[PDB]
Amino acid sequence: AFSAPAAYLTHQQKVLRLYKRALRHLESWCVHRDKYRYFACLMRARFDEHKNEKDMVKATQLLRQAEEEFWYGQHPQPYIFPESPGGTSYERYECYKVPEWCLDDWHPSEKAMYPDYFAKREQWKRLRRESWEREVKQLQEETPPGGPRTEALPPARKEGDLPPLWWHIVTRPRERPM
Amino acid sequence: MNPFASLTLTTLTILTIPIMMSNSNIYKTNLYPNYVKTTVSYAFTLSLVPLLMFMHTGQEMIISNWHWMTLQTVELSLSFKMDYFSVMFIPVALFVTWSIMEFSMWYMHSD
Amino acid sequence: SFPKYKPSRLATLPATLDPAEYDISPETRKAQAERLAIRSRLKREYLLQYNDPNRLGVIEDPALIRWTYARSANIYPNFRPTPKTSLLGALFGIGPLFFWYYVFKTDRDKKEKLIQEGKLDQTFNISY
Amino acid sequence: MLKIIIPTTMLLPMTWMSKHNMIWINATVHSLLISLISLSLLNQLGENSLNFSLTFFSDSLSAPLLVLTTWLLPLMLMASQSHLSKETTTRKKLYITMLILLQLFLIMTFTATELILFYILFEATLVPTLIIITRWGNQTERLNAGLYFLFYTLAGSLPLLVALVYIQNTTGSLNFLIIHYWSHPLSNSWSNIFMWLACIMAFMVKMPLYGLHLWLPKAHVEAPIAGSMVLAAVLLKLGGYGMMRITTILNPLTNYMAYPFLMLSMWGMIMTSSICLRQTDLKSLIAYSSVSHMALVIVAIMIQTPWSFMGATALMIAHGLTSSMLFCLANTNYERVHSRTMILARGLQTLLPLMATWWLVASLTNLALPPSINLIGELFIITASFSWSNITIILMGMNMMITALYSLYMLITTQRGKYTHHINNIKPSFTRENALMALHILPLLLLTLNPKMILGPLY
Amino acid sequence: QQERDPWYDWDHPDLRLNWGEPIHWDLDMYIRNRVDTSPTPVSWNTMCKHLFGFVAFMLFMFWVGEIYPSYQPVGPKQYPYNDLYLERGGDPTKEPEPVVHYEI
Amino acid sequence: RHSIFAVTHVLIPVWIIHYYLKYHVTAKPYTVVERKPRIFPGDTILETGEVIPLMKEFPDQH
Amino acid sequence: TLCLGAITTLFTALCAITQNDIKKIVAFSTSSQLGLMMVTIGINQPHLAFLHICMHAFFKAMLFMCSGSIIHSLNDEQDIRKMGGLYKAMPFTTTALIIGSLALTGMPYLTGFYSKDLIIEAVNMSYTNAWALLMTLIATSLTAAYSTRIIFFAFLGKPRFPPLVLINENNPLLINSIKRLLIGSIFAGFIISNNIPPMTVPNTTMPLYMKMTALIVTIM
Amino acid sequence: VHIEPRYRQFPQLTRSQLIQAEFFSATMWFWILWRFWHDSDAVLGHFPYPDPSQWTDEELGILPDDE
Amino acid sequence: SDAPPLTLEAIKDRVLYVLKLYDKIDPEKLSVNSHFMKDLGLDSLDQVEIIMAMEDEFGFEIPDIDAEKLMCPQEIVDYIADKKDVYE
Amino acid sequence: PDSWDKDVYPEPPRRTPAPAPQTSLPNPVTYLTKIFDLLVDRPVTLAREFIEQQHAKNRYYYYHREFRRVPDITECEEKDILCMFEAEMQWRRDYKVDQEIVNIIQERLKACQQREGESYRQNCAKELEQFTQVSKAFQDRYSDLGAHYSARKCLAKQKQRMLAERKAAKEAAAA
Amino acid sequence: GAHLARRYLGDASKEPDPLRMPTFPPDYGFPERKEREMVATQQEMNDAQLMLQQRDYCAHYLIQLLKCKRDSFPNFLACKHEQHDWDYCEHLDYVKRMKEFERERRLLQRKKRREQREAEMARG
Ligand SMILES: CCCCCCCC/C=C/CCCCCCCC(=O)OC[C@H](COP(=O)(O)OCCN)OC(=O)CCCCCCC/C=C/CCCCCCCC
Ligand SMILES: CCCCCCCC/C=C\CCCCCCCC(=O)O[C@H](COC(=O)CCCCCCC/C=C/CCCCCCCC)COP(=O)(O)OCCN
Ligand SMILES: CCCCCCCCCCCC(=O)SCCNC(=O)CCNC(=O)[C@H](O)C(C)(C)COP(=O)(O)O
Repeated sequence: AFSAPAAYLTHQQKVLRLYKRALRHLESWCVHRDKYRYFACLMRARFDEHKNEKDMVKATQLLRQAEEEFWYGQHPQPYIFPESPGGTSYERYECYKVPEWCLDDWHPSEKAMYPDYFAKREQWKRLRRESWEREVKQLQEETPPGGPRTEALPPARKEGDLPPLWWHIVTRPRERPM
Repeated sequence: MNPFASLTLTTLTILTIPIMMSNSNIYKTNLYPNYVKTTVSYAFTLSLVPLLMFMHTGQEMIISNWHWMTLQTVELSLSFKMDYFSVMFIPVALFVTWSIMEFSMWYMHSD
Repeated sequence: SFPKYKPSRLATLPATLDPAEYDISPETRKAQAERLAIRSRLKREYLLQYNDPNRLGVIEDPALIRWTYARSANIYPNFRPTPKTSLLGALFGIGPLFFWYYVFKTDRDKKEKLIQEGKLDQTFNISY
Repeated sequence: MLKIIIPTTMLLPMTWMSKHNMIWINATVHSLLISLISLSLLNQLGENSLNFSLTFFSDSLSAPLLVLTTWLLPLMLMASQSHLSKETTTRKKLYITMLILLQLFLIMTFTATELILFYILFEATLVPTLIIITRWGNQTERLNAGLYFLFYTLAGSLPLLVALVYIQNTTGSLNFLIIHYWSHPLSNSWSNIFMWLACIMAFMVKMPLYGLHLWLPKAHVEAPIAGSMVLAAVLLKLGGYGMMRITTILNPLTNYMAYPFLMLSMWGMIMTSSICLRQTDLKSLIAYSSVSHMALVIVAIMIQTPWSFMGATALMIAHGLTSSMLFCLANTNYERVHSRTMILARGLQTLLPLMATWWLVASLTNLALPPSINLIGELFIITASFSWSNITIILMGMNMMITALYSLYMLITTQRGKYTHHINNIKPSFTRENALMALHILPLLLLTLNPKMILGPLY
Repeated sequence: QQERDPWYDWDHPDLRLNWGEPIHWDLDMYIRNRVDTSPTPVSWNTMCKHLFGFVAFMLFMFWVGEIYPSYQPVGPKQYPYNDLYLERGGDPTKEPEPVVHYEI
Repeated sequence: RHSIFAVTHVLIPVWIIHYYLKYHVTAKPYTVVERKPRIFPGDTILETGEVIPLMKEFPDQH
Repeated sequence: TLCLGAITTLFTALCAITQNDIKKIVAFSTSSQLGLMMVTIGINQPHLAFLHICMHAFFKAMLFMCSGSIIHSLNDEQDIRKMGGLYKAMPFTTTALIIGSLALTGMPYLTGFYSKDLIIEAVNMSYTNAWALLMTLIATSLTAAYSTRIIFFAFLGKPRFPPLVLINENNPLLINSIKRLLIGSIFAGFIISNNIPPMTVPNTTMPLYMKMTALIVTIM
Repeated sequence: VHIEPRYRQFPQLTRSQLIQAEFFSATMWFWILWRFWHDSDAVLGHFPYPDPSQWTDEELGILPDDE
Repeated sequence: SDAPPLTLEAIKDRVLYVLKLYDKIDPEKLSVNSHFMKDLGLDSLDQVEIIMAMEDEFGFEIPDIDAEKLMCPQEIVDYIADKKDVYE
Repeated sequence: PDSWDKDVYPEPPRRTPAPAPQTSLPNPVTYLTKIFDLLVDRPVTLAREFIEQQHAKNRYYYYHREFRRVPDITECEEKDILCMFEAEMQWRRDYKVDQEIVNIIQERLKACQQREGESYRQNCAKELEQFTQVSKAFQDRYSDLGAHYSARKCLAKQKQRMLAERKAAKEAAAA
Repeated sequence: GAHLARRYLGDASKEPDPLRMPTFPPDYGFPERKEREMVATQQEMNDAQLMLQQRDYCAHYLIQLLKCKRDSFPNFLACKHEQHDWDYCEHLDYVKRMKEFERERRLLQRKKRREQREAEMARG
């Protein structure tokens, strides 16, 4: 989720993704640890048995056959990590996430409590306000005339620059906000 | 005057007091869950009495206490039935609810 | 070797089971590069306004405006009376009305005929 | 009943003689006082109506409608003053004048003893509404909406006038008391059939009846907030009141005649409830919900039984309150984000909790949760329809499902989920908006506490 | 919207949409609170046969068991006072047909 | 301070409920209806003082 | 009503035995129990159905409570495939779940016995649909099946949870609540049965094999 | 009662929880045994189920296949 | 209470602990900055297995696109710390 | 109590059995009812005595309004508006009184059903018969008039029923 | 069960019909039969409010049991004898119903066999 995707996946990338999916579903089928280790080592041997194929056409055919076998033999109810996109606690703590700009709307009575926090917040806001134009200029200079091909962004290169478009990545609410 | 009716009505009546207090300076403190659990436990131990009365003499009642509205021939009134089913189910549900709220005290601590 | 999977409307075909993604061409790679370039340009345009310190309000999305306008106000200008449109309109806007009319009329005729003969068991039927 | 009519005509010069920064205060205070005065009309008899004079009378059917109108005026005053802040003083006074004239016309309409005076006032209610929509609406389609609001009405009401005068040449009177006491049956002839249609179709288009409802989404979406409130709360109930009044002369022709309108109403409630499930605009959903409820009321009036009439009265009052509350709720978000798209602003329960509580209560009352008067009216109508024919429980039943769906759908789309990231101008709710919601919602439950006051004359 | 990549950084995470991209005509039906078209482990038209077969088989077997009921090898239960004629609805002025039961 | 909860949450509501039932609800017919107490052979009635006879000399299937 | 209850209890019991979420298993269990109550109502035994409702409340609430205890201990993990040996790590939860499972399967003289056994023997001795009887028997076998599934996958064997062990059930609120529901699930059936007037006519003449059918299918 | 994590070791246990668990399992089993001893007929039945084949024709009042 | 406030030192210790239990990497020669492909000489499948081992250790899953770029333990601990909001 | 007439709302003489203890154990119900008496019934009674003492020092009366009998709709000319008005109001009053009579009979029926317990199917035959007769009379009088009912429509319905009955009797006599 | 197999797989005519029973006169095979007596009066059963289904021929034991339970209220383990007598009466009633079922079965068998044998005799 953190990295900019590419225009396509390469053959090795699809191979590795299939390897990971097969291992995870085999673990879902083989609940106990020793049985899973046995069958995972068997799968790894089966997987690197065709590791040295110089013919790419046969390599893609083998990949296609492997994917067909995976789809036939997949677990209908595979294990999902609780916070993963399919887990039982995936978006559980989203309702507790509040954006930072809401703090601007607090009553001065509410801001009377926590004075040091709001002083630090003012420092951060000043930093962002000062850095914005330099970020825009750096993005303008680095980018090609046609436009940006990928979603990757450049880092800060100068003496006191901040990486462009940093405010909404740095000021993420939290993973467990409340 | 046959405390069966009074106790059966009080059991259901006292369950609403925390709902009315939900706008006081107890709904903002950390003592509200314990207050609600204590109320439910008190309701259960109070409801135990009509069950004993029914188990003794088989006493059953209907209480049509409030007349809500009347159509031309159909009269609609706030009426409660205290036969075997009601007096046998109320204590069981109150007991289970008391246990479950005491459990939720620990389970939902970080909410 | 294994029993095959047949896609449907509500159960679509997986990407890994798609034969178009296994027989690829340099034209396909160029198309993917162009799609990524378009997406990256849109993402940069959005992020420039998202992170603007001086921006207060909502970031207007032309795609959402186009979607709502097409779903609401662009429908009648693009309507033509065709045999398909006429048949579907007549069916879906006429058939249910007469179906329900026939059902209700038959039911009430039966009830009235039964009442006339005096055999309906209308005892205690005070409220209507 | 001049003790209520004169204070509104006095509201007029008070508004036009007020200081530039005190118009809203004076209008709100004295509208509330007028509502308190009008509360005395609820003391009704059991046999006949309160016949004040030769011109005005109060029945058990019209008193709750009068109270609803006089109560709605301060709510519209409170709702309007937010979006009219930059307006000049003269135009603000003109807007308040339009609202006052509308309330005066409605008050005089709901108590006229003659049918022709009722017609004149029920048609005079058109002008202020059209002016409000076409002048203080926001977008460009408002003009078109105004046209749809106008001719759709007049095409239905011009024949009625003809019928009305014809009746007075035959019976010699249009006084509702004399009409009721000297009632005669209608024969089965083509002339009588067309008299029935002329007497009925104006009220049908006012409800509106399904197939004749195309003016309503336009008018209720393009109008300002006060216009929407008055259009959904009271102006739709004119058709129901007029139909309940005029059905006394149409028997027994009504049994044969009603069938197409009954089938249209039932299939149309189904269709409009289904339409509410796929709507990208928040105001259009509320408009179509209003159409569904009014179709239920049409069925209730058409089957012509005492239980059906009580259900119609209760449902009309309940729908007025609920629809006004829902329109105000939507307008709060619209004023925040300047858009009516429903998926634009999401997860508002995180940012506005009490506003989400108001949304929940309004959505609960829309789906007729017992023992609210919404459910009382709906259940009485359903029971009457079941007595009419046991198969109706199918269609009504389906409605009871679909309604709930879209109602909760609306809530789930607006309040739950995660907030939109780039919308950073959701200011905290004002005291005015919360007070508007509370003044909408509390009378509903208070009425539930005593339901015989809104059950009509058949009680 | 369920088949969109959940591990991508969408502009709208809950809707899984990006700012500026074209929106499907039926987005509000596919919002993933609603109709889902994700690939299934078992083929469509194969789930249909299994579900329909189960339902039809259960209905047929219930009918069969209704026309071949189960019971104990006993005679009808007997009641003292003319099958409790006065208890099951009274009618105390008709002198019904007497129901007599004998020891065995 | 120790047992104040049992007074404001049990005793006062039961006082109000008992007063309302005894002096307002009962003041109308058929508001509180109780099914008749069970009567068995050999029992004595409080009001009349009548006794109920025994039961037809059991055959004593000992 | 009888046919609907029979198909419901069989279908839900058959769905329960292959689930891997513990909450899903308990939900399918209570759905199958509701189907059984529907069957009981279908044979004209309303008081038996009410008694079964009262018995079922205790141990069903306690089973869900123990499942929640396990979930909280193992960092909000609900899949039984990542629960190892909790028989020794969670003693009180283990005994509470064992007692609840034994009561759900109608072990004699526990709370679930005094209703489920009577329901089964009343279904066996009535003029009823044959398919409904067969489905009731298969469902009451599958009940023991999925109780076995829960116990085997959650409490026996070797650990399958992440290595940062945070198991701690030493909290007075949890212990007190579970112990109260435990006392209920142990004694309520006998206490309630002996303290209620006879509202049914008992079955006192029954073949020996038909008397023990519930126990036989449960052990099978 | 303060219990700390272990990181790949068996968790810490307090004597009270083992005591309570063993006591509750013990009273469950004691109740089962005691109830079976005192109410055995609730499981094994009370009255003998008769076999109709051993019922005489005279008792059932059937004529000897002649009348 | 709930799980302790996980720190960077704990993350590094657990990551290294998982790494020295891999039979193909010797413990002594392994350092925090060791590149998986250059110094230890592992291929891509070994990296995938390492990522799954990390996921099992910390109880959450790392997407493949992010997992491919992690090539030394320091990157692993940095990703874990950023994911779980760890600053101390 | 004497709040209502005991002939309009009758009740059986209320036989109740005497306590017959057969155990050396105490009776928890008796102890609990003694505590309930001493702790609830006495303070409530004292409050009621105080309230009644205050009520007695200020005693005033309200009366039942008496309505005379005016000519019915049958003695009214076709267009005589005033006689029609009086007849219509009298008919509405009689309709309300008939509704209340049906309500009283239904209250009797419900009280009988609850009172007789398991024997209601036999012990409440008289109440069911009374309700059947009253309901038949009310249905003959007022059913199917619909909304916008009046005394004229009731009279038309009665005339139609009388004509049908006369025709049936005349035809049956000729049999 | 065996009766279900004998009827469903077995000839239908030989097996008795549970809904239509008995089909022979009560005094067919018996020279004389005593009328079964009832101990509890209708008034006693009405006062006891037993049930419409519990008012069988074993109602007197049920009345005794209910009285014993009411009298010995706090000791809910004191009414064991009366419960046993009521259960024994119910068991005797069920045994008599089984007797009636078997009577109908063997009467049907003997009657049909005798009729077939007489028809065969008269057919030759
Ligand atoms: C009697 C009249 C009505 C009878 C029912 C007719 C069919 C009604 C169809 C309603 C359509 C409503 C569509 C709009 C609702 C919004 C869409 C929606 O609900 O989304 C589907 C949503 C997502 O599915 P999940 O599996 O939970 O996935 C979550 C994990 N990703 O799930 C649902 O809510 C679907 C619910 C649809 C139920 C329709 C089927 C019911 C059929 C009932 C027939 C049986 C009758 C009972 C007989 C009993 C004996 C008397
Ligand atoms: C946005 C939709 C609104 C449009 C709806 C408008 C349609 C309303 C229905 C038509 C009303 C016309 C009737 C006018 C008043 C009739 C009063 C009357 O009783 O006159 C009859 C006569 O009836 C008529 O003359 C009516 C004839 C109709 C002429 C105008 C036709 C208008 C269109 C007719 C079809 C429309 C059907 C309804 C609209 C359907 C929705 C599109 C008796 O007169 P006598 O001559 O004395 O008869 C007794 C001695 N011989
Ligand atoms: C549990 C149910 C589902 C499981 C069933 C799954 C069945 C699939 C098993 C068979 C899969 C195969 O062997 S498919 C065999 C595919 N053959 C090739 O890819 C040949 C070319 N090899 C390379 O490109 C690299 O060596 C590479 C291998 C990518 C490594 O890259 P690195 O070294 O740089 O990390």
